[PDB]
Amino acid sequence: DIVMTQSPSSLSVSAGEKVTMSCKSSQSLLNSGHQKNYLAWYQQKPGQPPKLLISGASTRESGVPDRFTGSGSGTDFTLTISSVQAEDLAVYYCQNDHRYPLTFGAGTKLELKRADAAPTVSIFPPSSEQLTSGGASVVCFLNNFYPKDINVKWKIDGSERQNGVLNSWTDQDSKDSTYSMSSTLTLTKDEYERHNSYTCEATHKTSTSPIVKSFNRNEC
Amino acid sequence: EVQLQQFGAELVKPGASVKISCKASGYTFTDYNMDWVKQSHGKSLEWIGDINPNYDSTVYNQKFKGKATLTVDKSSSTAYMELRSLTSEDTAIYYCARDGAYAMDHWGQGTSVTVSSAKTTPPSVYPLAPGCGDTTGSSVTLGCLVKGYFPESVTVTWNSGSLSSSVHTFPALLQSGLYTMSSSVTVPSSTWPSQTVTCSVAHPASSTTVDKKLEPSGPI
Repeated sequence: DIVMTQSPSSLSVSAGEKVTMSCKSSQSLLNSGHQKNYLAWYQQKPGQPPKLLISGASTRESGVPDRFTGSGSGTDFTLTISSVQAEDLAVYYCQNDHRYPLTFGAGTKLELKRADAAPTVSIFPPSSEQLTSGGASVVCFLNNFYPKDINVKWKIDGSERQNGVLNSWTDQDSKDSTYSMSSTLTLTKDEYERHNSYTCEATHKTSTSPIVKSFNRNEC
Repeated sequence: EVQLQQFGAELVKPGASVKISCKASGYTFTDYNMDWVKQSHGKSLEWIGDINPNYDSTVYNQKFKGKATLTVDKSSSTAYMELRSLTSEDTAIYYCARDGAYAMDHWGQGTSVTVSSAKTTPPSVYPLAPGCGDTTGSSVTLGCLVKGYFPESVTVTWNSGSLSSSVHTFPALLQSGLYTMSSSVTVPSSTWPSQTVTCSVAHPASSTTVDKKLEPSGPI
């Protein structure tokens, strides 16, 4: 089994920059008959299948921007992006395409860097359909911030709650390279009805003053 | 152009077997081989095997010998993978891909397979609308909370795709054997509530689709 070894495991840069990834095989991929190296690069964007960028180490598929360049020989291969763009956020895999069993590297994740950004925060009361179901979730959306680092503080009547809080970050955004995050505080209808003020507090290094968003159940 | 449509059971009971399908379109099925590929935990790509549709010739990864079995039906230009003796380690995404002179140059969209004795559960869909007395704002974020479903594959469409930008998909989290995800959209306030906004929640594993309209809390 040929062993594919990619490096670095992760790589962060700014739009416009150039990057470089290493792929190293344990045996040579050169087909001396064809005088070609059978190394293939693939790009997997979040939630999509892998897409072929380059085969034979250096041959781009139709419609692959020439910002992408594959090079190398034998056991040492590198994928080169000349001007990284926001859309290029993905995991890049190389693939032994020379000898059964075909084998993949573990992939190199290309993350993006832009200016620090402040999150736009929205709160949402439980829906009347979920109250009828006997649950009660209070949702807070923190949208389009940078960095991914962000703390959400939930408070019920000025008192701090940390029991039903679930958080979910998006993958980085392929247009503005920001992150969003969804914080959900889930209570029973019973407890939800016995309190009134519901607040989410977004502390992000983009400022020292938290962003706060609140509602009163009685007004909902 | 070239197109590969995969089909198959997304929920399969432990120790049973599932047969995945891959329908080829836009090229001569029999001019190429079909590879199958396991992606586990969204991370590691392992090659399963090869099938030549002319000769029914197959080359397996030894790891997958006996587990997987490749077949084709040239009549309908469809390849089949059958996994057997299903186990929790078999839970993953399975891709088919066309293998010719340019390695795997077109991939199916993947069949997510979940091995589990649990039964299928369609999601509750709860609208997330600014309530109480919130600032109208220059824009407005609406959301849907997709709760209590199993297995995980769900897709949320907003207004049949018309509002595809400014959409955030928040990855699902598993809690007490059920998944919950949410999905936010942000639109001009000139848009909502004057115009109807709907989230369409398709859960194929249960053959359920659920349209929830995002309704204002009071008159404007």
